Amino acid sequence: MDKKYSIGLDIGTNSVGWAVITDEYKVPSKKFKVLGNTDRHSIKKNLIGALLFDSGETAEATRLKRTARRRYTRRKNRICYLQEIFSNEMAKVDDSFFHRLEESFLVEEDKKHERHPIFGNIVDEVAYHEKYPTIYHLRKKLVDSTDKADLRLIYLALAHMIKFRGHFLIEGDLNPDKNLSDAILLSDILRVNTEITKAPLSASMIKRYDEHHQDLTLLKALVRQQLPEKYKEIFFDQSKNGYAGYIDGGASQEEFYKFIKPILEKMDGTEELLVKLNREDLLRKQRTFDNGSIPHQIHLGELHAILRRQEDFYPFLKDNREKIEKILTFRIPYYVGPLARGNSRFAWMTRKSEETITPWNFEEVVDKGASAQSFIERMTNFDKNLPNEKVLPKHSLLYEYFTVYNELTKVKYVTEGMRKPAFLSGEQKKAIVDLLFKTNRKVTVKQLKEDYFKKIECFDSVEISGVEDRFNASLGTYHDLLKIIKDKDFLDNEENEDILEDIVLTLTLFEDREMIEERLKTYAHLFDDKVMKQLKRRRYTGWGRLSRKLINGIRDKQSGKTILDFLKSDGFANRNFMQLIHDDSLTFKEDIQKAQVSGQGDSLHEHIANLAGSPAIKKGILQTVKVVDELVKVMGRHKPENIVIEMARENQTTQKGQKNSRERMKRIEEGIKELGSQILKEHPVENTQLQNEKLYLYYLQNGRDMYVDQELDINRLSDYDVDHIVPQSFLKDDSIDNKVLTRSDKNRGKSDNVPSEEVVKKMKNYWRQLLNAKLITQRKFDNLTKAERGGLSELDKAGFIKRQLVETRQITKHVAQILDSRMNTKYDENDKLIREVKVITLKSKLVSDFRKDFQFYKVREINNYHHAHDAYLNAVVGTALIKKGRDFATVRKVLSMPQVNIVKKTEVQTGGFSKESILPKRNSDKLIARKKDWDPKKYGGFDSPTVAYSVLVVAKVEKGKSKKLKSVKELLGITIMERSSFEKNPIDFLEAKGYKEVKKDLIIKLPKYSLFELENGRKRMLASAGELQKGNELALPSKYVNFLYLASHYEKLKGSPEDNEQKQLFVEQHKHYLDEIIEQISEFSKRVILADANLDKVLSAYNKHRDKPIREQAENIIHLFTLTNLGAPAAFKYFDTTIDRKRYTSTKEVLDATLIHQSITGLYETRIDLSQLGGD
DNA sequence: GCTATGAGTGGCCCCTGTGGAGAGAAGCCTGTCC
DNA sequence: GGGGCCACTCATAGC
RNA sequence: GGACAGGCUUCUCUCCACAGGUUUUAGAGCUAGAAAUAGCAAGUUAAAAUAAGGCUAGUCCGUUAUCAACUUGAAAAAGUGGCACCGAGUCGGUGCUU
Repeated sequence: MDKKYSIGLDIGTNSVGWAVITDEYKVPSKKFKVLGNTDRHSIKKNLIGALLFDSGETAEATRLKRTARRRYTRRKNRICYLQEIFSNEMAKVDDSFFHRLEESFLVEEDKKHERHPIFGNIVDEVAYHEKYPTIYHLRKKLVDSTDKADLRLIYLALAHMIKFRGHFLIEGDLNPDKNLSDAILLSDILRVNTEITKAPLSASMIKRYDEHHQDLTLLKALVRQQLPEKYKEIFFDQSKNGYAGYIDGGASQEEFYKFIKPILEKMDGTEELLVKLNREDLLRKQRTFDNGSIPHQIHLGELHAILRRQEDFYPFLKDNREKIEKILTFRIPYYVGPLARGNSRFAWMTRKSEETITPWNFEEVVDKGASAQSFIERMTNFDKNLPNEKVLPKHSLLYEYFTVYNELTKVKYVTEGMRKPAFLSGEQKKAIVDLLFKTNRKVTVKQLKEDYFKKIECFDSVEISGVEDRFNASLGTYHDLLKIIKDKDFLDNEENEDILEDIVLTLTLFEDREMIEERLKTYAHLFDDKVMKQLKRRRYTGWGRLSRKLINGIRDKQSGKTILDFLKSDGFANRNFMQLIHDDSLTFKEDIQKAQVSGQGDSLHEHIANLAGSPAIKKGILQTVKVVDELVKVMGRHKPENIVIEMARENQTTQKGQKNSRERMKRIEEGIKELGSQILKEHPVENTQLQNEKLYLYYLQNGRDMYVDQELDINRLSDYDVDHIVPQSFLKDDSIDNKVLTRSDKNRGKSDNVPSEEVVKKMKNYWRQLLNAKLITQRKFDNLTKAERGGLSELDKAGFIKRQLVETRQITKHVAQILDSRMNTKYDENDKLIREVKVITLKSKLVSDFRKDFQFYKVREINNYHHAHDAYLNAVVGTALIKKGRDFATVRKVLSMPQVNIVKKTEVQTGGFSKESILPKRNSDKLIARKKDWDPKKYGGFDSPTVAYSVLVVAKVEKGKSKKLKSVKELLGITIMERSSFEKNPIDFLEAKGYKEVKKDLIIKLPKYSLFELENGRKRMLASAGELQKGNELALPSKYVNFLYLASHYEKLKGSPEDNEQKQLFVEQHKHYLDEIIEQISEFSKRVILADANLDKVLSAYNKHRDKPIREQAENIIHLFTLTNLGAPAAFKYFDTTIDRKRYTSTKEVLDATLIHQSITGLYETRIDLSQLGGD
């Protein structure tokens, strides 16, 4: 008798529940064979459990770091090119100069040439540093002076300019000598410069340096006169935030101003210093974060001026001037991609010739057009119905016609005397299109009634059905082409359809003017110069969903018509796109079926990866599938009858749906009208322009920045910045409310912090005005008020985010269809899939209601059994709905079961080698060198490697000064950086670490969260080489859970008042349960936790607060289970008492433990005794 | 009489800010079809 | 959030 | 249940760039004092690296994803574990079979 059974499943981002039930809703228990060398040959367990694993992580960090690596490599390349140019002349004056520069980072002892880099001797080096305190002084000297300087100084200037060439955010040239705004923008870049020089930036920096010196001297004198006691603190203590820290220490400028402001108020004669302090300009450094606004053209001008001045003495400079200028100016275009030779998975460049690509010959080697085409196409989707065909651009003329005709396909018109609404003829539709769609960018119902029915067809009153106040489709591309070309018959000619489609595709693909001009040069014979130039400026983005071959490429074998041909006119049928593709009277459906490529199916891994979502949900799907397969294997390979899955999606109010559906432009108009401001009056704007986030945020700001009281400029939004109210490190939120447009320097000044208190105070009134305007969300107000609320907190950083609930939805039906594919595969006599297994979807509301109605509450903070219980309830509810005392008793018995299978999936750690910060030199063996030849003692380096996994080693170690051999048995941690060498040859790596006579056969691969068992059932999981985590699970009787739930929401119960009072009475009567809960926690702790100090602290705190109100008792006790929870220990707050985490910092006890390897469900076990291995 | 050492406990530390270009998916809301 | 690290203290083992 | 059409919201992938920060070294510290130390002077810049490196030698690649254990496998992958009943503190006992 094949016992009928069903499987229930719950899927989350971190948990996967599984449950097996019979038709009587009982959970069967089976005896399972146990492998290994232990005595326990057979173990009985129940068929219920849940799997826990680490969350998946996105690739954003990897992409960012790859981009950074590429930037560093290319910058090094540019420096190498400059050195290549200079080598011939530099060798004649100083052969060792470049070696001195290259090895300058090394200590004195390891340097081969003389220690002073610039001149190799003390006198000239000192003289140079005295004459030129900053490199910008040297730059100005070279720009203005007309005398021949040393070549080495010229090299330093050129290299410094190249290595910090600045941004390319502005196109074209920005040299004032349109001129008025040019000079204004230059004054914006650099402020106040009286003398006319070709290097204004250097003059500005020198002026800043001199202001620094004068203010430093004045402050020194004032402090020494008035505050003698605090002089040493300000000028000697590097640990504080004073001037010493601002210079020698890591103190930021903001902290320096914060530390220095109160002292300035305490002294006289500090007025101007305070005024400059209000402008963030006192004692300001030169190399600062404000320089990010400097355009590269300024450095280009300075470079060109210096080269022009010195080219009269060194001919090679004059010959190579253009090369040097291009080195600064050249960059690889974004559509080109990396210049890889085929060996890179991220690259797509097509190379014309096998020469080495250089900045001087880039044009001759790289096919810009083909590269751009490949870049655009490889990310677009293929047509679903025609897999081998690319989709058309969303602005295609043919696609727009298709949309218009499809919308007009089902329009029904009712006139006087007509009994039923009527379909439009092909002639009628063509006339309507010609009369209105080619004349108006948007067509409304009123416009149609006035212009076509009443004027042309002469119908006085007409009733229109199926269209609401306007037709969705619009011929905007046609209007733009009519505006530009101004030749209507050229647009109307069908022989130009190929040419027009090619034009539209060209305009969609490319954004560089040069490429567009190059491609249109073939068609320049048909249009004048002005028309050709105008077309170069039009741009389109986006793509459609159907291919040209689908709409007007394939023809019906019987009539010769395409789908578009049918849509234009099909007689009384008036069949739409869906009807035509589902029409059995045409060959189109046969073409669809034939085009279905029965190609090599994606593997389970690949099929899961091809879904759209976070890779975490992909990992969840893969784990669920393997769980299902193993469960099927357990029951004798008999397929289950039913599978139940759960999603936690919660529906939303409709009126919110329509108010979102309203275009943002209308709601901005309403907000401005409530305000009454004239910003839209001065600058009217259209919704498709609001489609860009930049201009939309600018309008939301109403031209006024939240952070600084300053007027935004419409033409400067590109240079402007948007910064998140909450930094990305604390929490990731790209929502519009978190996004706020801000002045650039103000943004870059405020980093990794919430807005400061005083800015909030000064802009609070304006923020309330905005909130009354409703242009701002209350959530964004909450973000702006974090300083009042207390800033960032640990609790807000980690929590169950809403985004996981989004990840759960229809990706859950995706895993459902994946299971459907495998479970039902047999085809019947008619080649129809035989659905032997049903896929069931139920919403979490049903199960939550079942729980609330029948007192089966769940409290997540107690243990991990809740996932398994939810899966069991899902299965029960699904089976019941497709299909009382005995069932309810069975449910209560199941929910009270003490044995539940909880398994933590073992994972090999990967990722970064260690912490990214570099620490100063010190005498410790735990530092790792940044380079092969750089001694960590003399150079410092990285710290705290992340252990990939641990291995058990039995060998002998030469210990003591006597070098005597001693048999040892311990855990050795393999770093990720050493993983390759260890896996290449374990024996060699172990010998290198100092182990001798290693028994290779005893090596056991122990990944993270590996499980060990001890006496009395105490369990531990291997967290790393030297730290463990709690591995046991607390089983609590259900009545205590129910009592705790009731007490927790004592004043928050959601039920009938009589039921609320009954539950209150039940809570009052069973108050003695609290002591039982405490005693059970105490017993569990004394047995498996071993936290005697923490347990005594908790117990003492309990009796002290024994008289507190019951609800607070419940809130505190629920927090108390964090002591006994699975995983790493965590700190928690019990009333006002704080308990530190108890960390198990020694792993010696598990060397004599019983190692357990658990299957993906844990039903199979393999136990190995470690006491018998490596016996002394 | 001195030293090496294992063992534990308490507290602190964790690289960052952005600009531009494109593509895609998924939730809702309206209308039409299978 | 959580593993790593260092200063500090003590208790014991061996000589 | 699915697809196209219009509006809004949220997130994912790829590329091109900028500004920093950190680290070592160079920028003769002076005076009195054996030294401990005290006083004074100065403080802004610079070079190089920015995951160890790898061979496929590119102006490329190196932090995503995958993985219980045993056998066959380079890997992917394939195979490897009785049942029924009475019970229940992390699972026990009871009866048949290999």
